[PDB]
Amino acid sequence: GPVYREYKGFRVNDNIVADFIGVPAVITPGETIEFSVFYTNRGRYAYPDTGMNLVIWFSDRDDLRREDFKLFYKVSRADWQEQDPAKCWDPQFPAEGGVHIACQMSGPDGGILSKPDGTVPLPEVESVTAHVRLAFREGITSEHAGIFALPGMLDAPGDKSIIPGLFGNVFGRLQQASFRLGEGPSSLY
Amino acid sequence: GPVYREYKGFRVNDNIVADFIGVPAVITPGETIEFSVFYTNRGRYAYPDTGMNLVIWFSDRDDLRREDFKLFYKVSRADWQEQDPAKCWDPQFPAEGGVHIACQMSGPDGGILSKPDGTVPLPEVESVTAHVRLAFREGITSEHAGIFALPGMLDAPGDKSIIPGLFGNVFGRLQQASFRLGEGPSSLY
Amino acid sequence: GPVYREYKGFRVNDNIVADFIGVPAVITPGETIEFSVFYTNRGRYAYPDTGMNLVIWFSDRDDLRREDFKLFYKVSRADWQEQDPAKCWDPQFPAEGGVHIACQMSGPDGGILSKPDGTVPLPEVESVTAHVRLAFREGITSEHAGIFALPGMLDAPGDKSIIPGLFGNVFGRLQQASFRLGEGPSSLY
Ligand SMILES: C[As](C)(=O)[O-]
Ligand SMILES: [Cl-]
Ligand SMILES: [Cl-]
Ligand SMILES: [Mg+2]
Repeated sequence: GPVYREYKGFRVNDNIVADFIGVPAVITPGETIEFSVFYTNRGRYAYPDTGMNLVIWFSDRDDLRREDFKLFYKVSRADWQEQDPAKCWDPQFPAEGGVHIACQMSGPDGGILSKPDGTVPLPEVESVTAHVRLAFREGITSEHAGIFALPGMLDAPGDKSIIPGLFGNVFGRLQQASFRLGEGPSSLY
Repeated sequence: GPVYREYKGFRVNDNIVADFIGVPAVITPGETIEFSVFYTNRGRYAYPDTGMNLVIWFSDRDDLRREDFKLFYKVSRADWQEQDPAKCWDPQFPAEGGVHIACQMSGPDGGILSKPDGTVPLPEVESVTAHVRLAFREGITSEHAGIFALPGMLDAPGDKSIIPGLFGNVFGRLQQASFRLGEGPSSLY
Repeated sequence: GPVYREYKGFRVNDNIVADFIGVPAVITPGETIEFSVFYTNRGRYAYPDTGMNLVIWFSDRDDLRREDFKLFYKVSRADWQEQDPAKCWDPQFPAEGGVHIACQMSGPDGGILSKPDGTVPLPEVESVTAHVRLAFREGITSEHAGIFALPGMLDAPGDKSIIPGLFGNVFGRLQQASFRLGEGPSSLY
């Protein structure tokens, strides 16, 4: 099996990486944006089952909850679905401030890598995409926030997920997108 | 010399990587977009001649052809040029469905790295960019598509390219940008 | 402690990397954009003090100076500030032409990683963000330009910065965003 690192209490394989496309640096409260995010096997160990997790983090307030935004996603060429609030981690409060909401966005990918039994194996060099639609409710703002892509994997076939609500017992390399939720910049000239 | 990996029947050097800037997650049919893509030598072997290849992929249909889109590019500081359909690979059809069209975007870079003899060497840490204009014809859509960046390189001076229509006998690390070709998202609220 | 590579006359630790969010591939002269940029410790050596440097590069002209654009930034959840022209490197002129202007954008991050003594240590997996507002004066254009992210670190606490005007005596992995400064693309159809 592959080499894992310890981070908090979890096992991380940096060879499974994630990339964002189309995240804006400023998001307007109330408006819907669409971006894509995808994880790729940059190693040589083929995982038997995989799925994406998305983390939304506010650094400057701790009152954000799952119900403060609407979240839809589509795994590659499968159909759109609404992200399930039951498949989220409970709010986490880092000692450095803020709160983050981790949401599972897994499932079949339209039969590209996914198999009849529902698994999404991930051979080397291959990738899985989530097209993601996101909107925060009006009336909430943050001056330093982030979306994080947290790829999840099952190391061995038959393994169970280890964080309640999220996919995987091991995880890939965390990828970040920093943004502000608020008003865009006024003209400097 | 550098170490290569096998992928299909080709040689890949993961130290030559590519990055996209400004690709949108949703592209309107008929509309022209501009993005940039660039490849960087993150290794220590200086390549004698290099050029970018671009792949357009639809996962949910197989009728896309080179004639269905218009494509222009400029290599770093050189002038714009129309991409040559003769310098493309034939449509490729993955066993899981869909189609992709690989298009060569090579040429001198405006005298930054390029040499009088026409080659574009790539010393370590240096990079080459393509500014890219792209438009799909109206009446064609895809709900899960991608642009892939495929850096191509000549291992030795005087080598010949190995995929007909594309540049290079060895290749860098494939980079992806997933998007949809269709209508932007309606409001979630 | 970490291993460094030589580049020009400086020391580079490729484990400190940087990512861009929201840079457009075409910037309108006179218009203000906001993007984000952040550096992440992908290694295991915790640097005692860190800060971001940003380089603005035109490849096709050499008359650009710091006074030709306006530049503001905000380190994570700290406050907005105007970038200080005295904390810039002198204009640098590549032998092939063009000019680039390197600007320091360091400072505390709102007490996320920053400490009372003002330092910004960077433990493993952690990151620091700069939200950036940028505008070029109208009447200036470039057909191949770039923003470069240059993380600076102080290896060991007592070290002093090695490039006057910039933060750090060692540096992280340079990250690029290529763009044009001018008019957007006219329709190809
Ligand atoms: C309509 As025809 C796609 O086969 O160019
Ligand atoms: Cl050839
Ligand atoms: Cl930070
Ligand atoms: Mg370049």
